Amino acid sequence: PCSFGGVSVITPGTNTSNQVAVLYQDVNCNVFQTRAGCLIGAEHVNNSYECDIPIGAGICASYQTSQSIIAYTMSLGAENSVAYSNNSIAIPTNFTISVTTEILPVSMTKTS
Amino acid sequence: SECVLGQSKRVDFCGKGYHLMSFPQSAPHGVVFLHVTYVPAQEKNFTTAPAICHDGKAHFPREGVFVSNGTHWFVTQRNFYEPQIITTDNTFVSGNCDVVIGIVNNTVYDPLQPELD
Amino acid sequence: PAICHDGKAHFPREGVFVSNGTHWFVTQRNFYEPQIITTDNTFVSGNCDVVIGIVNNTVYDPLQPELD
Amino acid sequence: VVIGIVNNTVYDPLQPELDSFK
Amino acid sequence: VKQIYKTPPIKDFGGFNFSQILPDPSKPSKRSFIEDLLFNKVTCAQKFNGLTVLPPLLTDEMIAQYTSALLAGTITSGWTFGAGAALQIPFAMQMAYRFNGIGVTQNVLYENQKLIANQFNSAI
Repeated sequence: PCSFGGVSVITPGTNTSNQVAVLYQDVNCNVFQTRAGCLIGAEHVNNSYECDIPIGAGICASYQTSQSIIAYTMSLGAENSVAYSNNSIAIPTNFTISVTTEILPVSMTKTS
Repeated sequence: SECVLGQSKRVDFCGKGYHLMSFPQSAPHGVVFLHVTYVPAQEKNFTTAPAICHDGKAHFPREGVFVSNGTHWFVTQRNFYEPQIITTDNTFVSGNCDVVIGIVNNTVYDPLQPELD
Repeated sequence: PAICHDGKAHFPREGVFVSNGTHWFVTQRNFYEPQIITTDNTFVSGNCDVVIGIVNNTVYDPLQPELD
Repeated sequence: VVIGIVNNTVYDPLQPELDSFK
Repeated sequence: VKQIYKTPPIKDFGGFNFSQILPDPSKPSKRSFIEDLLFNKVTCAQKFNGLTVLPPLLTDEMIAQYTSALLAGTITSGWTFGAGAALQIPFAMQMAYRFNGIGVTQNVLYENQKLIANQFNSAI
């Protein structure tokens, strides 16, 4: 069989713009190819950004600089860690009370 | 019943950080939890001793950690920095030093030394 | 239980009074540390009887020497 | 620096020692 | 982490080796030998009328240094990176700090360390 078809559409949002991006999932085909599939309507870079919209296979895209859609290998973090010593640490000295927020769903409507 | 009632021990189960306390609020079909966590911000480095093999004789903390600026030695506790002077009341005993190699030499304070005079 | 120096007993602060059979120490249940038992690891609240089965020991007097 | 402090005396085990140990 | 944390460029290890968590560059993702081993042993014609298997939000390539971002957390503050500021805080008194509640003391580590760091490298 030939028409092995799964067709996907990408937009940053109606309220932002109207230029779009089209994802084809299953063809060894601007055009950029992923293991998730064959993508048209964005630009690949070497940069590093958080994910906004998942694509598949470790690809995400966003809307940057005029401005257009760029997809990319999705970033993972910046760089430094512990300067280890075999004989050191400090305390954390000054502190900060903070408040986060968590939400849980209680109940839906008892419809008969 | 484990964040609002009671003071738990369960991180990522009563918000984000060491759980202090919890304020619940009603919501349309929902429950909303506020959270109070003790998450400190500002730190340094510090420098330790191995111990104080004081009289040929080692020394252990009770509940915290020995450190120094580099000259003056300080006993302090795990999460907030109140440097104090290493007393005998911050140490116990259990048996000889140098089957544990790797100690350093120092003194411990002992408050009797002015008292009878 | 206790070191009984001055008619008053020297108590488990948060160690507890251990021994090999001849000489005496005061340990926790976790790791290993020599000292000299002095007046400021020891403290009193009265005589040497009310808890069951006490033992005997003196407390050293480290401000007796340095006046001579 | 602390609010709500009251003002009292603290007992010492060591104060009945100097009268005993003379 | 509320801040996109980090991973060290200097392998100043000398008694430990912080290089099975903090990744080798041998693989195209940030997944080295240890992470080549907890994924690669997690072992179409179906889709002729629509039925796939959805992928969740974070697939295989943000968390192989977001777990360095927590490795730039849980030793770099101990806990306190998470809801605010963080800079360097070391480990081998953190190899005594949280041990300052376990009933045992600080310099159970420090002194026979050059055996015990090897034994904690025998815990590697």
